[PDB]
Amino acid sequence: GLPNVSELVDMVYEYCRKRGLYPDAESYPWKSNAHYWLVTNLYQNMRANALTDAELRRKAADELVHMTARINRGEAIPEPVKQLPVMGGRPLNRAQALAKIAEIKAKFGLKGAS
Amino acid sequence: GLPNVSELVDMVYEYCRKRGLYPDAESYPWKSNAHYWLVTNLYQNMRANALTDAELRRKAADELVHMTARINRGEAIPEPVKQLPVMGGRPLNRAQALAKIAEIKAKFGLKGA
Amino acid sequence: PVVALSQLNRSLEQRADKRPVNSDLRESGSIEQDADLIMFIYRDEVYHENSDLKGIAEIIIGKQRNGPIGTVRLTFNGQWSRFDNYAGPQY
Repeated sequence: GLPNVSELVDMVYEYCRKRGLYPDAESYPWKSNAHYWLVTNLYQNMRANALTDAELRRKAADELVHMTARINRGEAIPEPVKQLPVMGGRPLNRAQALAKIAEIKAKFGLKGAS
Repeated sequence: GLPNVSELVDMVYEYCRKRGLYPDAESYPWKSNAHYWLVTNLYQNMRANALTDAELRRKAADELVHMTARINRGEAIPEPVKQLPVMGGRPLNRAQALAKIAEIKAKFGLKGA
Repeated sequence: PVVALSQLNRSLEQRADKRPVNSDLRESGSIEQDADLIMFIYRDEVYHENSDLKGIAEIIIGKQRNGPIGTVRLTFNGQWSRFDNYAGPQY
């Protein structure tokens, strides 16, 4: 079930404290997508508006009411957007790099590096 | 039926995000005329007053109440406002344009052109 | 053509909508007066983590002297540090 106002505020504070070790908000181990959306929206709003504790609680209550209304009316929550893979696959060594350097210098010669 | 305050705010934000490519507001795929009027009015009010989220919701609720009062008393909503046709139909090739330019030059005798 | 980069005041970050406008060139009215073309770069993902436009940037023509004005969408590949033509649906 959806957390109450106090629980939502506590979760937002915990996410704010713990976000330092996550490369992105999607990497956070959210209990559900709705919790992710609500907590991130509250964090962004309070960071961009310098809200107080009472204002933060009021915004959390409004977001909870909106989420409950949307759930009662249906709708579907997608899986964010994501941003780029991690890539990899670099089986390169120093000798091959030096060979590339020598080939480039031989092809050009005008490097002028000493 | 008319959307609630939250749905109206969501539609207004979506229109604000996605109107950067449409030629005009009337070209937006509005569900109904009332939705177009309400969303556009809220967007313009936010643009001209820098309304916050709570202020936007309050304005949306006020507009919904006003629209409901207007509907209950009757009145017919006209189809947007419209602005000019699309024109078109220009099947002109480079050769004909160059011939016309040369004819203009010959007729007016432009020394510098 | 001369393309000169400029900066905007901090107050822009306090507005409800952070897309730049001409009045955001505060302390630099002569720049708005003299410039023939003014383009603002806006990336929604910078301000919003949950943006649906990740990798998408907007070039907003705030002042076009000899033509229309509006927004042009491009794809931002920060991995390669590049801008590319936007291949998504256009409205």
